[PDB]
Amino acid sequence: AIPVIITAVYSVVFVVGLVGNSLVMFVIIRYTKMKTATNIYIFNLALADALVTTTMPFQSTVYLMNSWPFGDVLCKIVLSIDYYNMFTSIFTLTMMSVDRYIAVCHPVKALDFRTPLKAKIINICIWLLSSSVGISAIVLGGTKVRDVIECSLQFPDDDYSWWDLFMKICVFIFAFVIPVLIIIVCYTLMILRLKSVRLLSGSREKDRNLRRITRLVLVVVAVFVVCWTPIHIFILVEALGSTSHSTAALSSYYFCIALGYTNSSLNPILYAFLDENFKR
Amino acid sequence: LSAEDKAAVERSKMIDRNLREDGEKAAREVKLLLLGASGKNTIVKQTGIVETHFTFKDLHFKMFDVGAQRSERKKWIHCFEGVTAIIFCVALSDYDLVLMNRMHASMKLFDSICNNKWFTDTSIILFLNKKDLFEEKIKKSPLTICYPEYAGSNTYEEAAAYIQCQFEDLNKRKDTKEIYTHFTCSTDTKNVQFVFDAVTDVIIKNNLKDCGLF
Amino acid sequence: VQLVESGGGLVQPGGSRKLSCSASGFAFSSFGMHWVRQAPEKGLEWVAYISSGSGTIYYADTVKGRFTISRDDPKNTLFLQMTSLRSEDTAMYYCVRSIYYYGSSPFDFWGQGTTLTVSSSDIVMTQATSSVPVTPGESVSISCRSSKSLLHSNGNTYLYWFLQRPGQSPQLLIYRMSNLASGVPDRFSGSGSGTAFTLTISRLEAEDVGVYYCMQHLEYPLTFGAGTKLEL
Amino acid sequence: SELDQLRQEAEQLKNQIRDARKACADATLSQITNNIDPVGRIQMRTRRTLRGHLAKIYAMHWGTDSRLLVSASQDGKLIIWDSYTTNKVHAIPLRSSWVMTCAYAPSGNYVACGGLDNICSIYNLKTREGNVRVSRELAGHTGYLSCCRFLDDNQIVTSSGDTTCALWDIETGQQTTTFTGHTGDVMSLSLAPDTRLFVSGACDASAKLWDVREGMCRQTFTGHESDINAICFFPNGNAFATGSDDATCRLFDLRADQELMTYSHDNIICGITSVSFSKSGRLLLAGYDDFNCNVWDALKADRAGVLAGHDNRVSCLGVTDDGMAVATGSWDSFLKIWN
Amino acid sequence: SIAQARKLVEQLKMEANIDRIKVSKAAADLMAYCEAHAKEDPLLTPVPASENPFR
Ligand SMILES: COCO[C@H]1C[C@@H](C(=O)OC)[C@]2(C)CC[C@H]3C(=O)O[C@H](c4ccoc4)C[C@]3(C)[C@H]2C1=O
Repeated sequence: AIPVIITAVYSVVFVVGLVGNSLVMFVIIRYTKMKTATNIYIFNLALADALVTTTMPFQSTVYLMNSWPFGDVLCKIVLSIDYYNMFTSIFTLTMMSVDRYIAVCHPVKALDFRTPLKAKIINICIWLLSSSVGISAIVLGGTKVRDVIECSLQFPDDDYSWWDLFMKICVFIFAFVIPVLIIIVCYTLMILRLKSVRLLSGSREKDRNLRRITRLVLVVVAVFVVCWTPIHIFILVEALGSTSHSTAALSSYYFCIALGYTNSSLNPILYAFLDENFKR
Repeated sequence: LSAEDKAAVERSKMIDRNLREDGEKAAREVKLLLLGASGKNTIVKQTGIVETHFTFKDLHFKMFDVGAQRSERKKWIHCFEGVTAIIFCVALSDYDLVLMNRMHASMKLFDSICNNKWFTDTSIILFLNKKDLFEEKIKKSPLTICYPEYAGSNTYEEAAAYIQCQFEDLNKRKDTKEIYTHFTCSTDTKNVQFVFDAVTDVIIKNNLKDCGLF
Repeated sequence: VQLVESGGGLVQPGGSRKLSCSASGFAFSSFGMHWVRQAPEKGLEWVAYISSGSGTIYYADTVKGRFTISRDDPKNTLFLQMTSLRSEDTAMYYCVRSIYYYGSSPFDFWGQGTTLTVSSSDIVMTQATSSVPVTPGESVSISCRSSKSLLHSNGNTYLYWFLQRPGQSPQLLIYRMSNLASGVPDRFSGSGSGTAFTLTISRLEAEDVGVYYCMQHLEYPLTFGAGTKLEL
Repeated sequence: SELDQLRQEAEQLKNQIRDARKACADATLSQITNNIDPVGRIQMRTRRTLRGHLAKIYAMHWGTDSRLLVSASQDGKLIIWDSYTTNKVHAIPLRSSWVMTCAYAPSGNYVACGGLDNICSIYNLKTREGNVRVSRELAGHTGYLSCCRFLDDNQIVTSSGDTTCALWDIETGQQTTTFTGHTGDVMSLSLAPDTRLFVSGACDASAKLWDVREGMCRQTFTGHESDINAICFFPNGNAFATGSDDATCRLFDLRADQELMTYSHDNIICGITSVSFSKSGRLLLAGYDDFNCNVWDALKADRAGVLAGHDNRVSCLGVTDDGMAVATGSWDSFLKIWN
Repeated sequence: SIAQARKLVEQLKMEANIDRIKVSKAAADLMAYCEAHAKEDPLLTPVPASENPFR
């Protein structure tokens, strides 16, 4: 019994996060520069992932002791930062997939589209789109008292208490459904186009490289789906109502949050340690 | 810095901006190096070195002919190292014409260009010219004059495939570069489109190099 | 190479007028452009400056907030818009061409000018010589003094010598110290050190009669000196 | 058969020339310089780095003022730089982007370029307008121009891939003198300081010393085993040095008509692109294909130093007139000034 | 052919009738020139930052 020792993984995917993502900027410091769109996207993803993994000790403390010994303004700031960087990471992943699709399937317009200027413009648009929910979490966030202390987005329960469920549906739509659909269709059309190229599909080593590309695509999609499915479906289950409020529900909820952090920890592993340009 | 030093710095920055714009314009163009022994007709028109510019499917093609350079190739071929593709024209009707045979000279030149150390990963688009004349003269003369080890039928298709295979067999280390072979015609501008298709493949590889997953 | 300005005329005080200058015969976008005015009985006064590419827009203190300098490079045209006109703006306006690189010759060409009539921490360039009587075939020296030393740390002395013939635009005689401009005969020489300068004409002709002006280029605002007039 | 008699006479004259050269060989330069103080170790570093070229740089030439320089790259760009402040003074777009040589006039009013277009283009830098335009297009060579050097504002000398050199009058636009006699393609030029004679090196593994006024080959030098790519006079005009593809530099003497010194290392197996001397001539700076330059002692044949820092093949180098700095251009699209 | 060989023979005859000095004298002249101009060489002898225009 006593399943609190899963706080140990709140150490593990903590440190390999901070070891990982920061080292990505070390590649920015030492090896690579902002001379291409993919380096800009990797830099944005690494910064957002490091900012996500910064938040982990707070929720580990909330898991260990069932209270919020951090205040109210700090609660709003940390919640807004978490939502901001979650949407930033998701959108940067999705638009990396769109960049790969345009590079492979449209290699004429990609000579004009895939430029650092348009990459910076799209990144600025992504940051501005996430700034809406950042502002909405700054404003509507707060702290409530149930004998415990709750740090979450606060809504008036006396009247119009359904705004929280609409928020959950909106972040499910703009955080899971559209990004997964876009990465699936972009990567599927990318692989089906790459099957017909005379290079990369000739004999032996070319087929090995094509299999390597396909396996990397499949493991990116698989880690995204596996890491982000349980937390979203547990939010949906808790909103509709199927599980009680015992310690099992809290432990499963915090393990789902652990997998959500495991996504942020494994993103630089399969976007910097496996990239061909970032390898040397 | 004084006033004129500051103005000189401003002028230099304007020059840098114009240079960056010109480089961005130049990077969106496809470079083709035209080579042959063997008939430049229907490939270039359809002193020094000859420039050709055309536009196809929003792609600007620059084509360079170096046939007027009656000098040593090894001292200027490195200028064409970063070329997108090398177009190589081989006549088919000169299998029995002695310059040494003309097609053996074409094979030697193809072996030199294809296996050059500046063209390790440079794609070659191979055009085989004068197929109608070759078909006309394949009945009155066999391929034994050029290939003693033919041992095949004296028809147009088998002989054309045999010469194509003999020219593609010179590609040593055929894992980083590809050879595209097309028999030239005069219908529906296909001779352009083939090149377009070929260079499109190269761009995809470059894109797979640019996105860092090749 | 020519610069023809247009506009001018009589403006009531408090009015507005847009002076224009059409440039021909040179690559206009590669040259910084200046507006320099001359009082109806006095010397040259610098008004405004626009750089090549319009990245640097600088003005004089007496016209700041009222004058606007602009350029249209496809139209090869320079504009000076004037609002809230005072009676001290009655002048003869010249449009000046100036390029800047290593070894360049700024202030090389001047326009004809337009007349404008309004009804009713700076280096002081001082040259006390005026109305100097001259004789043809004789060497004449014109002195020049500067409040601040014009010898920069790069070894250059930013001293410009100009000649104003009667009824003619100013012509660049010497651009940097001991540097003759193109088309100037080899009898003009320029020497000096620190704050002291001199221009020597070895054997003047009748075409060397006019008013000789100093200019500094160490710092903007660009101040002239009250010119020295040579008369036969 | 008169052909056999002429061949036998040519062989006899070659043997006579060899006998005269061996009779003029008393003691080697190493024997004389065995008792001089060696240069210990020279460690130059990159004072400047010029950026702005977006393709491989093939040539550079310094100015007489030892401050301005011109460089030529494959992007169709001839850029004139102020090396003291790293300012692009001029950017000249070329009609042909296949440029392999460039020159700068001693007066400083004109620049020249050429290459696979077989045309020497002379550009005027000082016009009434603010732009630099083509002042002359010297044509008449039937091979690629590999080098060009100014004698004055009106005379130029070019070396081409048609195995010939030429002396042109720029105002007339015609070949005043044609220098013939090379069997291989001429790669490099070097004028004497007194500007009355010049050396050329070709792909026939030979250098030829010509007189400009007489238009004839004074002397021929044959020591190398491969294509000579670079040539440069000694500062006194009585000797010169060559670099070739056999990984050797060779210092020849005009007055003895013989090779004086060989600069080679077993670790060097790559060719030589450019050579130049220092102001006193005791340093021989050679650019190689192994991405770095070597500073040799010209009197003792010792490797005095290494200039490393270029990420691609060093295509050209030049030394200023005052001997202040050495600027190298390479295929990594960067110029570096070393001191 | 015949004319080319005759021109080659004439060029070789012009090259053979050239007065030559010994390599010892020429090597001594080169060494003397390198000694007489050794002080005027910023590459051989490094200069301080006051006289160095590159920094
Ligand atoms: C990626 O790493 C963070 O994962 C988020 C995922 C959120 C999600 O899936 O949204 C659709 C989720 C689960 C929503 C509920 C949130 C909450 O009530 O307050 C927490 C808090 C309080 C102060 O700072 C943070 C964060 C919280 C538990 C969220 C996360 O942990």
